[PDB]
Amino acid sequence: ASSSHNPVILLKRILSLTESSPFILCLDSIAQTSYKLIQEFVHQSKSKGNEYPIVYISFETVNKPSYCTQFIDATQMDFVHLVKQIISYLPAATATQAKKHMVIIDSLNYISTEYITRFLSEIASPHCTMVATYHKDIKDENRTVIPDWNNNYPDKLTLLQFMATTIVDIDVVLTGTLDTEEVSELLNEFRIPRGLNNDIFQLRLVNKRKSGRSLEYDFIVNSNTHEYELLS
Amino acid sequence: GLDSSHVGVRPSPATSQPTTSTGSADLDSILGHMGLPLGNSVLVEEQSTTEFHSILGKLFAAQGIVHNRISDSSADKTRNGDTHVIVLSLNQMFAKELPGIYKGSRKQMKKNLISEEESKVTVQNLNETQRSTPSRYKDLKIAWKYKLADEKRLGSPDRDDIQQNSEYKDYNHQFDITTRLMPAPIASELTFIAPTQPVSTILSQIEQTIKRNDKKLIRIVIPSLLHPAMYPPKMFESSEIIGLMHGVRSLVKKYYERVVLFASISIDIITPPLLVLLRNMFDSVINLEPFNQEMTEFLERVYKSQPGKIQHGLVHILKLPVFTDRGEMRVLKSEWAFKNGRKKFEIEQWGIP
Amino acid sequence: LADCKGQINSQLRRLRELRAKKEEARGKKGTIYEEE
Repeated sequence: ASSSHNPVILLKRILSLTESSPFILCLDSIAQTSYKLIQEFVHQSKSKGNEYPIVYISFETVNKPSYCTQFIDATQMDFVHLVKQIISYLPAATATQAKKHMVIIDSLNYISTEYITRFLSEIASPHCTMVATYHKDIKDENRTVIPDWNNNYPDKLTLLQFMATTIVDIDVVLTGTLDTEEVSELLNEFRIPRGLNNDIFQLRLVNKRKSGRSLEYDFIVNSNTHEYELLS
Repeated sequence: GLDSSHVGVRPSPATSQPTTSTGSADLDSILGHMGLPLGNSVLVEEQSTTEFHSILGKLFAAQGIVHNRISDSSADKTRNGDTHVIVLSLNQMFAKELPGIYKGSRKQMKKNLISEEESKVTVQNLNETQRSTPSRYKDLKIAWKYKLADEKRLGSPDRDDIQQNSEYKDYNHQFDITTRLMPAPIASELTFIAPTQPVSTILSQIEQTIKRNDKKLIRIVIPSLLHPAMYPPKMFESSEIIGLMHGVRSLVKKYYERVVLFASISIDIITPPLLVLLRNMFDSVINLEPFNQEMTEFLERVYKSQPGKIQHGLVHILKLPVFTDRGEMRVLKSEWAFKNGRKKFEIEQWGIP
Repeated sequence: LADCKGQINSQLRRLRELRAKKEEARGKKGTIYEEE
């Protein structure tokens, strides 16, 4: 209706946290890593002025992010601790009228599926905004789960696509002399040719609304001047 | 067992046996019995992330509450309509959100021509006297001869008298959006069951819950079943759910006169093996296919300039009560369009616009 | 005259100013949901 009459406006409202979003998911791969979108968050969500604690919970990253204000290393904590030493920095589910902070998770591939939903249950509050990336080229570990004929439950990808209220997919725009077929091939046998991992990339946006069907569009995003162009 | 002259001891055009109404006229008509004969179970389904299933799964309980909230003197007797409603879910917040009995004007019957503000009263911010929001035909009542693809006499002439023939039709109540069936009930009408607790406890608890009533109807409604938002991984084993469903089937087939079963879930994220292993357990399967952004263009192209003719999807039927087990094929997929706007959940015969 | 007075009063009382102006070409601003 009379709100967000242009897709670019909707994207900028999402990026700058003008409209609250309890959960947002971003998909990437090896062909294009996903640390530019954190730069997009930092730059766009500062025009409205969100200097609020940008916690960066990390599982694998070696370096300390400058653009963030916090740094947590989770290579020694368990699940219950990991929830517990985050509610302090974040506006935990108390003080029913309070502000909101920023949460950046470096990786989702190192967490067992068995607790996934609970990691979104003990923390989900109208004060927090979870942001995390999903690498699609790593197939998880499934010997422990023993997927026999009597031990079954859905896979991680479907749960991630279900409990999400906004989904963004990242892709690298093809520029030179590489097409999708041979690119995927060479990645399969790991030759990694020139023409990969640039700042100019492309996005697919799926935005879900209550009591209705979601909207799906496409975008071309530059990581140099922070300007956007909707799919023609 | 249940004594005679209950609200839904209506006969059936095939077996002349008790058949409680689902509440929606098109749900009673498409099903094929003006409802379902007692002892059977139905599976309405939604294959996408849409949540129309959350609507019906309320009124089916609320209508029962209606028959448990009119215990005055009937024509001569005091009618029995008590129906102990059970929900196998931990969400007690659902209880206080049911649509209520519908009254007031439903359509427009202007003596003069329908027109704008200057014709009759005022600016339309204060609405006109009789009816607003043009919607010519609004479904009102129930009938015993409303089945789609059945004989004639599809209309009940808004009869306003109570009799033995009123057991068939002209008693069942309509509901709408803003209507509220208040106040909230007590343990006399609604019983909540926590699903996360082990099935060994759940089965005995539901046993004791049903058995404590001796000659009263029991209705079982599960809004959502086996979803990651409220269920643990341990319950997703292929053993627990199937055994619990088998026990439910055993008990409903035991009490083919006082209990029913109605559950509905979303299957966009369900493994087909378990889905079709459990789809054989009960005796009615119905699917729903909501429309998507590629076709709403043609939806508003063909339903252009219509405030209440807009649809929302298509309907599949894959299983129905006992009279399909005699060797007749009755599966029908994507032929009837269902609409749930702000009025009159309706089914209309047409495929793609 | 009574109708005119009632019409004027009703028209001037229902001025709620439309405090949802996209927040807070075809329409040239995108402001017609029950406006105009």
